Amino acid sequence: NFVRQTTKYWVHPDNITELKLIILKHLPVLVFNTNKEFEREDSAITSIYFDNENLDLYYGRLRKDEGAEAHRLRWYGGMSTDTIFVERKTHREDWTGEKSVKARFALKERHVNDFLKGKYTVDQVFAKMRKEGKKPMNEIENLEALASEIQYVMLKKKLRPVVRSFYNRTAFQLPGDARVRISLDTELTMVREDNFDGVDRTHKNWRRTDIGVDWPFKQLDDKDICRFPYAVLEVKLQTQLGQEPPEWVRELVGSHLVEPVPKFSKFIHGVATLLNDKVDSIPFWL
Repeated sequence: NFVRQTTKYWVHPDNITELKLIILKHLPVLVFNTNKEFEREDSAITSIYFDNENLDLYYGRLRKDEGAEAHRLRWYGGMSTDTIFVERKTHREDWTGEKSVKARFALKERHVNDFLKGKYTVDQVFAKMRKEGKKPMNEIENLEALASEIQYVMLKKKLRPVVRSFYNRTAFQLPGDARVRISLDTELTMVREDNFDGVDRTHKNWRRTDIGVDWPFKQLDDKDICRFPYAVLEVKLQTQLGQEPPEWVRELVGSHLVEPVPKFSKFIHGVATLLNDKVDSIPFWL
């Protein structure tokens, strides 16, 4: 068997370029988008984290409660991106024997709003997919179940867009080797998406329209945005017992280039920052 593990660090802007080369020395970039020709913005990742007036989800993730869910809508690339991923992270304590999970399904941007409000049913979302005998049956059911469970808590717990997480991501990995997988997130940004202010920043839809992927979004009030000082490095290892992680990774991770901040969260940070007034619990990194 083998052991998995991941660590998150902060990287000062001055060290980014150096760090980036050291990584590339051993780990070529993962393209992941081999189909549509190269685009500048193809490295962008935006995620609208959902939560309610009580920040139930926030505290759940903060404390890492058994079963604590995080709900976000994510799109890869520029604003001309149509496919929208409805993702849910579910934390599970170790004593459960199970391990935390991330699951998602795809929606066309058209139907996003209608789905969050219940006007667009799970039946409709996947009717287009059931029509194609391609996807395995039990595999479609799980996607339908997931879509249902999401639409459920999205309504029962009265969730809404609360905080946006934007950043450019670069991933690294030697093909056919999973011993080490790295990702480097730059120009990280959190912007308010809520209305706990009287201000309707979303104007009744799942995402702000006054912005897109135009970093560093200067048209935003300082009160609505948090330009994150550092880049975020995440190293994900997988080691067969009796074997070691590549000496260069150990060496790099222990260097002055990085600054370990395990269990750091773009979502938790963004909320704790932009909405400090109404939170009574705060992360360790501040």
